[PDB]
Amino acid sequence: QYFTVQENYKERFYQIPKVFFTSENYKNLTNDMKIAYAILRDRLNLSIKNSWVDEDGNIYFVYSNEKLMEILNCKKEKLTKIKKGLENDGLLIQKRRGLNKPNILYLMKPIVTERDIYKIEKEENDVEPY
Amino acid sequence: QYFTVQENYKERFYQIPKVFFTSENYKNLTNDMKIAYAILRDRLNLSIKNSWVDEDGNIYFVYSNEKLMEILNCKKEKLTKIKKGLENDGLLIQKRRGLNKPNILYLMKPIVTERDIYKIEKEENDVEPY
Amino acid sequence: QYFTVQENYKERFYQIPKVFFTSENYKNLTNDMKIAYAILRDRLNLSIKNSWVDEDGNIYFVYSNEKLMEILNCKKEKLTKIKKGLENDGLLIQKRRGLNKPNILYLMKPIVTERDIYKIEKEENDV
Amino acid sequence: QYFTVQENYKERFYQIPKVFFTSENYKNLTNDMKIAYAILRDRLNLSIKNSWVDEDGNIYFVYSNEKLMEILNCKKEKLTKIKKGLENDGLLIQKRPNILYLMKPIVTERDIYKIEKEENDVEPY
DNA sequence: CGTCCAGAAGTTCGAAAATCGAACGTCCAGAT
DNA sequence: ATCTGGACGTTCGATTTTCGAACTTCTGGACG
Repeated sequence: QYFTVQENYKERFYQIPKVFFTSENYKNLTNDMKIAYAILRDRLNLSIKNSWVDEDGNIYFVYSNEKLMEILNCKKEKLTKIKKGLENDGLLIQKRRGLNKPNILYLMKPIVTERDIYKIEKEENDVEPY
Repeated sequence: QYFTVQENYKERFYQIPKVFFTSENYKNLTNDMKIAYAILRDRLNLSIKNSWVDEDGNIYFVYSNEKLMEILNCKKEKLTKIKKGLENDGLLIQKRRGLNKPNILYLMKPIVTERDIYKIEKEENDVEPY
Repeated sequence: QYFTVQENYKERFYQIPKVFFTSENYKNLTNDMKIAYAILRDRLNLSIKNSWVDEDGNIYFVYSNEKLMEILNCKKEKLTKIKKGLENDGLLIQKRRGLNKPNILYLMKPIVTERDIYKIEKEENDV
Repeated sequence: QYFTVQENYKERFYQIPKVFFTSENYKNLTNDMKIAYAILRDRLNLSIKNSWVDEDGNIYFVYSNEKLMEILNCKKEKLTKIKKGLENDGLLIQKRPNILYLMKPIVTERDIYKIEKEENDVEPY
C-alpha cells in the first residue's frame, strides 16, 4: 500500500539501550534519566549538523544547561541529578571551561558484559513455557 | 573492523515513539508509562513466536498481571495505573476474560497528527545558525 | 569509548524488504530492481523535506529522468527496465504530468502472504 | 491501527551500507556482491544463535560452499567471484569446515561528506 | 436462576521518595 | 599566585505526590 507520512512519524522513536535493564551497573539509573539518555542519543545527529566533532572524530554537545532544561524539559536540580547519576557510570563525561563558554558534553555508549547478554537473551526469548 | 557480539546487544533498544512528547493527547502518560508501552511494544515479537495472533491477523497479549508485574517490574497498584493510563488515552485495550482465565491485551500504534509531524520535525532540523 | 561520527555513517544503509526473496511474485525482480527499490525507499524520508507529501499522507517523487539516472547511477535504457519491473509487481506506480513536467512516482509498500511469513520465519533459524 | 503480522514481516529487510555506493574503495563491487553482503550481515543474528562467537567477541561463519550456495542462491562459480570481490575490499576473510569472518565497511573523511550531502540533498523552491 | 473461583481492579494508611526554593560551594580562564 | 565573573553544582529540609501489603469488591459464562 502507500507510504504515508502520517505513519512515517509513527516509526520515529527514542532508543533506550536494553542493557539499562540488565546490568546492575545501570540499575541505579532511574527512568527519568533513561529517557534523558535517549533524548541526548537523539540529538547526537543534530550535533553532527553543527559540526560538533573533535579531531579524533567524536560527537559532543556545546549545550548550555539552559538549553538542556528545555531539551530534557525540567528544572535545575533535576538536570543535575541526571548528569551526576549518568556521569557515575560512564554514560556521560564533561569538562568545564569557565567564563561564558558553555559546558562541553560527551555522551557515551554503555558497556555490555557477558552477564548482560545472557539476561537480554530472556527478555527476547521468554516464550510460553516459563 | 569485526562484528563484536558486544556491539550487537549494545544496539538493542526499547523504542519510544517521539510523538509521545508532542501530542497533548499523549501528555498524560508518565515516564513510567511511556517506558512500559515500550517494553510491551517490543514484546510483540515474543507474541508472534507464541502465535498470539487472531483472525484479522492482529497481535495480542495473554499476560497475567503476575507476568506483567515482572515485565514492567512493579506491583499491582502501579501496574494498574499504567494499564489504565495507556487504556484511557486509547493506547491499549484489553478484553475482560472472565471465568478463571487471565487478561487478553491489544497494544496499539499512536495517532500522529498534523501539529505532531510539525512539532517533531522542528527538533530534527535544529541546525544551529551559520 | 565515545560516539564517533565515523561509526554513525558507517551504520547508514539501504533497506531491501526480505519479502523480495521469498514471495514467488517477487521472483521476477532482478538484483538491480531490488536495490533500486531499496534506494528509492531511502529517498522517502528526504521527499518529506521537499514537501512532496500528498494531501492523504501519501509520499511521491518528482524526480526527472535525469535526477533518476543520477540517483540510480545508470543509463536511460536501464532505468525504464527497472521502472517497468517494479511496475509489474505493484511496487511502484506511475502517473503522468504532461509535456515537460517529470511524471509523478508513488512508491508502494510490498505485499506479504501467509506463505511469505512462514518462509521468512524459517530463514531466520538453523542448526 | 492494530499491530498486524503483515506490517511486522513487511518491515523486515536486508541492509546494504550506503558507503558502498559512495566510497571509491568499494566502488569495485557488482550489485550481486552488495546484496550478498547484506544477506551475510542478516546471518549474524543466527551466528550468535549457533554460538559462532569468537573469544574476542567477534562473530564468524562456519558454512561450506555447499551451504553458502543455498543461502545466497547462486552457483559454484558465482560464489567464488562474489567471495573474491568481497575479500579484496576488506569486507570478508577466511582461514582455509571453511571458516569466514565478516567485516564492517571502512568510512573515510570524504565518505561522510558525500553521504551527508546526499541524505541532506534537498532542492530549493 | 444461582453455584462456582482465580484473576483483575479499586480502597485505606503509613512509609518512601521525587520536587523546589533559595541560599551556599565550586570551578574555570585571563587580567591584575 | 591571587581577585573575580558568570556559569555549574550542591547541600537541606518541608510540602506534595507516589508506592506497597493484605484485605475487600468485582468480573465473566457454561452447567446444573
